[PDB]
Amino acid sequence: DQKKVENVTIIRDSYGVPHLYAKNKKDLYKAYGYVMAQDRLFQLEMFRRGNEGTVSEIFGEEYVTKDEQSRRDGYSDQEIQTMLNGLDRETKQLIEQFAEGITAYVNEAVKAPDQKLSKEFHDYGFLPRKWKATDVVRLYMVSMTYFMDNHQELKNAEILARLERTYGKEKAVKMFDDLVWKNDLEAPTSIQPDDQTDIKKEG
Amino acid sequence: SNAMIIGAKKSKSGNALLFSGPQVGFVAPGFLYEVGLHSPGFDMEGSGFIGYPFIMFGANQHLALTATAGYGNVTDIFEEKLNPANSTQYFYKGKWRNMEKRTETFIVRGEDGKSKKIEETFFHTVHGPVISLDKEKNVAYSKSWSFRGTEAKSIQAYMKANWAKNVKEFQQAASEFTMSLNWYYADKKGNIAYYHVGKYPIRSNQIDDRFPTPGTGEYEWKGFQSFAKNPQAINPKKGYVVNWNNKPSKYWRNGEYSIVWGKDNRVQQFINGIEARGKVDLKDLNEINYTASFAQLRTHYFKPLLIKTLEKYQSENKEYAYLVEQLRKWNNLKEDKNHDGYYDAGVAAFFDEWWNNTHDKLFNDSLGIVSDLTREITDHRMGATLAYKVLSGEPTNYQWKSKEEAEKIILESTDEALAKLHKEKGEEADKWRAPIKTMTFGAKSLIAIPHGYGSKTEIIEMNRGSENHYIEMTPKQPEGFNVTPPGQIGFIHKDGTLSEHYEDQLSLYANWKFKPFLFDKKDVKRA
Ligand SMILES: [Ca+2]
Ligand SMILES: [Ca+2]
Repeated sequence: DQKKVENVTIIRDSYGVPHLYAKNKKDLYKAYGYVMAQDRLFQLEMFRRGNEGTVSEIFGEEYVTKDEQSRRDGYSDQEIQTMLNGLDRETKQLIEQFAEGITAYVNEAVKAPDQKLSKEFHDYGFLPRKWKATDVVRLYMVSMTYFMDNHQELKNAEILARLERTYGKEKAVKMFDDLVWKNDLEAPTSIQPDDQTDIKKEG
Repeated sequence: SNAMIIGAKKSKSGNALLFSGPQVGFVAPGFLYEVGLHSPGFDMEGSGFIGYPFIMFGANQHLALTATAGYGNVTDIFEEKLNPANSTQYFYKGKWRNMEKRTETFIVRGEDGKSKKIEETFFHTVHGPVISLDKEKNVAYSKSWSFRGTEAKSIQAYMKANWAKNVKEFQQAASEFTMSLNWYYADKKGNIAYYHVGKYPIRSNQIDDRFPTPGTGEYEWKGFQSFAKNPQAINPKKGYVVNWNNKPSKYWRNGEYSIVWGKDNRVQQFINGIEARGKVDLKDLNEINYTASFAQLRTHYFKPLLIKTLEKYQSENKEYAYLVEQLRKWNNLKEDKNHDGYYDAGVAAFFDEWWNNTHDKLFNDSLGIVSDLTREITDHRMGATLAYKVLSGEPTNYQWKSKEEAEKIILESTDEALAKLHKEKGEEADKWRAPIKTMTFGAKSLIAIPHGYGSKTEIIEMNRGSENHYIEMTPKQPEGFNVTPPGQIGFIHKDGTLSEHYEDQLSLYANWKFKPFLFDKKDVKRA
């Protein structure tokens, strides 16, 4: 179908995917936030709560440990605003437009909750709140940081300590070097040595 | 996550190709959000992770892009030396320093449905948050991210990648991204490019970077390397790049996480598929994805070793002769082509049992004491490099097993697997076929917080991206096909009615069918 939502034409295809036809980026990014909220508001709400450490407010005490970890490792709204203030002004404005579009759907849905707020909000008895650009950064962090954050150094320290206790330091060091190597020269690589030449090493 | 980029010289049509396969689990609503973005001078179709104001998997008018997790070394742990007289003080640059104590207040929904307050206290040092504290050993562990405070700059980098119109602009965006990903590029002129993006610390040369760094001040980071030192290539001579989270380049290191970058690595499925063909097209890329999705990954290195050992003894053991025949005939997959709910090759059930037996005989004695931490290394889902080196007799630092012991393990594991199958199933491999494993698109993703109600529709388990795009960059525009399960729309009405678009891509996903990649508005209007 094809509809106009404010100043943007939205075509939703047979799979429901929205194709946004805007006259400029400001309008485009507001529509992008709006359609994502139309399609996924409860998911967005919970992803944001994940980063804020406010999941337990909805799902109870079994999420307090997770929320603790999130507040411990995360950033305050002011710290995120400082991040946003260091972007190119146009980029910051487009993230603000995206948040405005999510907010526009929130406002529409709170006005007609029986048709526009999904079952989870009814079951859990709460309303979505309005969004700011800092909340958009939180949506990025809650997932992208997962691929980067790990404590494998501490697991390694524990492996080595337990092996040293069991087998003595000399043997434990050798075992550890086979478990977690410095550099396996035979590991398959995305760039092969013959794919390009590093001039400085001389050919 | 897997990815491929094919340059002109390796492409059947002469056009660069791109394949995406981010592995972010299978949830409903999905982890991905598909969209089309069109404003003057900016036309882009694809998906990004939910909540992101940008596309990660797809194409603009000028380039296709994708990403895989880098596994590069952007988190370090610091071992803080605590004051024996005060466990909230740590020694740093010549003096005792006070930790920052914080208490956070959590509003919690009680089992009575009413609010309840819980407070928790955590600590930070100059290095970062304290993740582990051991007063009796006078040590605490803190955590530093190389990307701290630059997450918004990484968002801007990704938006710039969306707006890029050429490789210069894409590379500029890549140079600004501060977290550890691989980025892939393909354009309409046949070029491809690969970048291991991220801000990588310059570490002390006096420490072993597989372990925590002493936090006393002598071993701090000395800045961050230049982007030119990040692994990258434009138009590599072999004409393609494949990746399945594997090592970027021969001398690139990742410290504590080297366990994912060993000689035995699952990217081999993609390498094998590309090397076995001369020029490739999108249909070939799909066949390679299918292979990787259903492969028993231990086959690449361990099936030849098993066959060699059995062949040595087959003249005196007809069960070994039979297994050699069945193993050689087997295409290394656990697949269900006739949709009967059983994996098609009965010898795959033997091979699975053989592998489990072999891993346990290799390591139960020696590593049982650390199994809660080492099983995920020695039987890692990306490969089992150490096991391979031990069984094949290649050099290791420690002699885990003698050559005679290694051979005995291979044989005993075979005999025990045979005995179990004979007792529980029968004599012939067709009787051994195992029932398929299934998966559903559930309510809880890798963020470990439920975000919806899930789905109960069972589909065969696949070692596969949560979405896939197959894109050919023709001179006129990007073309191709994709799938983004379970469906576009996560809405469930208060009366229980699922959106018509909640799970209308699940059959496509399960059945290796796709929907067209839409770029030209004339096509979008008919889609
Ligand atoms: Ca590290
Ligand atoms: Ca079957």
